[PDB]
Amino acid sequence: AEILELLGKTPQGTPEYQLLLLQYFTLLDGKGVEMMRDYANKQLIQMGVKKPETPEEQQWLVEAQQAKQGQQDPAMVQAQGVLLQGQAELAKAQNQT
Amino acid sequence: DLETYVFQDNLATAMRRDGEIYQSIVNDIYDVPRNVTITLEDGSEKDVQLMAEVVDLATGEKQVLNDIRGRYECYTDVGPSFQSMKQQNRAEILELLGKTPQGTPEYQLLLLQYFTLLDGKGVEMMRDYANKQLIQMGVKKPETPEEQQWLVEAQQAKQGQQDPAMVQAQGVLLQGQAELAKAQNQTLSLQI
Amino acid sequence: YRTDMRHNTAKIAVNIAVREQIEAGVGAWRLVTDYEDQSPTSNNQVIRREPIHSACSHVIWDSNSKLMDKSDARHCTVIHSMSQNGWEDFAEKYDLDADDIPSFQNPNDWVFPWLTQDTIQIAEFYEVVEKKETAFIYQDPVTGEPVSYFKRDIKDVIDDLADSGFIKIAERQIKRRRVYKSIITCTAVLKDKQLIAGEHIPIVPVFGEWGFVEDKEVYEGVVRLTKDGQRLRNMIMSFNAD
Amino acid sequence: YRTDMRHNTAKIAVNIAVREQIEAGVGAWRLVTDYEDQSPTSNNQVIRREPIHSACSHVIWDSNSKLMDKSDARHCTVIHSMSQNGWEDFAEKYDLDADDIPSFQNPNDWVFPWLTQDTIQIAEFYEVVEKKETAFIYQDPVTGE
Repeated sequence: AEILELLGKTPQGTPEYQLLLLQYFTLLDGKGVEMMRDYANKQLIQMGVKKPETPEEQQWLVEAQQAKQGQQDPAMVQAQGVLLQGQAELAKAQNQT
Repeated sequence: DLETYVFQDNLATAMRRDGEIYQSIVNDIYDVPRNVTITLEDGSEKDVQLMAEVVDLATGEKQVLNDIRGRYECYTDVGPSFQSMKQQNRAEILELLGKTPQGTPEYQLLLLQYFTLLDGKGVEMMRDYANKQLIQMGVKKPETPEEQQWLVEAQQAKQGQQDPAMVQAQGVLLQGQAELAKAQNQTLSLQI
Repeated sequence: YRTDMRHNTAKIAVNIAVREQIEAGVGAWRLVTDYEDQSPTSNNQVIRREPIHSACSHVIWDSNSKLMDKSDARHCTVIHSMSQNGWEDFAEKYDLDADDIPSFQNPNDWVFPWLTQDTIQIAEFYEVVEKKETAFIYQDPVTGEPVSYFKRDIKDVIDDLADSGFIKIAERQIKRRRVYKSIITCTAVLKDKQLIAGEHIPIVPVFGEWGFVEDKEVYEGVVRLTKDGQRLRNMIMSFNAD
Repeated sequence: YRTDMRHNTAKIAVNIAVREQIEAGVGAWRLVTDYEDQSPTSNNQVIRREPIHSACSHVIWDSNSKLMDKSDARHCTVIHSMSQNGWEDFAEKYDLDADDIPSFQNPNDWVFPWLTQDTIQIAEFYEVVEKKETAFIYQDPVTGE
């Protein structure tokens, strides 16, 4: 009931709204609704909001941590290439000296 | 609300009493399985549903074995009337769909979970498609070998995707690295 | 629960109880276990509801009870009204003899131009006791966790349990209610203290509104206060027709 | 609290009190502890409500009370009105003897063509005292507090 009230007081399209939705989903009882509960628990662990308890929970957390570092922004790489070209031009000038 | 709310409440009280009596009768007669998890390193969250039954070895009649510690561990409550455990899950999925806004991954998951719960053989295409999608998204866990085949196929197909911007940026970075190498080569050219 | 209470009998019993509640503020329905082999639920038993058509007089609760659902009750008398062939079947299904005719109090009354009546009434007596019986604490051979079983339920399986990996650890005493059923016929007891599987009295009552005015319970429905005006209307219409 | 007051008895007691209050402006319900081993709440005790079906005459409060909830009261008399077999059960519950018949004030009245009455009344007397008893101050070994 408290999670439902907080959902009612929270506007949509907000990280708090998603957090409250996941918290509401991870509180269901029946075994029929179990895939959603497991998915919500995994999401809450991988977003770092909760804390791992069972070994599979730390496994999920470390998997998320490893997946996080793999992401690279193409703009970063292109700008780094621009700097490398400029630094090489400066080195060419110093070589001309 | 309605004009017969007090009678409805009295009927709910009677239904709670009936549920208590039925729970007692089941505990004394039926064979309730006890849920235990091995917590093996290879297998996580395995609901074995262990049961315990012993025969007298002197007569053909069986004998029930219900633990006392785990008898009363679920309270009775009043709710809508259904006919099977699948209809209850269908109703809960429909309620969650009603409470979930559109254009959200949760809405798609709920739609697939509803679709994989139909009964008729005429609607089998959609059930199989929903099961395949749920397994390939990694939300569900495969059971029968075709399901692990679907999962490994999805795993192989996932790595094939490449972002064009990443490749173009990598090419630009390689050009910059080559320019730096050319500058370092020019240094050695000066050194002679 | 869904498997047992899915058939038509449960719905019919609930509907009968609801209609009784609406008209005269009392109703009931009982739970009866039975043996079934073609389609058992979990074991070779099936739990089914049963209807009671006139809970006003056929079901008689303890006079000392104080709750609406009669949770704190130790007596319950159900006065069966049944026909001759019904009596023969009733005697056959138990170990009773169909040669002597049972008798009991008459719930119904002869206040209508009816032709015949069954005139065969037999009663069932439910009682609940608390005795704090003993229990055995065993060790589960599969997983090293203690389990507790009542001595009475496994009193013929003690040697067989000892044969398997089960080993006794200690002895305790746990209080638990029990239900006994006996059959009376106002002159003698036919069957004495049969052990019902349940722990509470199976009969589940529904009540009109509720009430204890001074020391006696009173219940109402919808028709109690609409009788004088209805009779006056009937009388006026009859006089006008005359 | 959720575990203790979840059963039907609490709801029935509250409903009886509310209906009484609506009809005749008084109602009550008592809290009784008990021993239970099959499903205890925390220790081998459970707390449950109990209904009182005529709070007008069965429950008698202190005449010096001044609050609505009777917080500042030292007297409370509950006049049970209960049957013969109920009386035998009551005597069996405590260490009383079922051979002598108790008697007390009669709250009810003979103002209806009623056939029979219980005619067995017993009473219970609650009192509260304050005497400034003693207490011991110890030191916990797990935590130095």
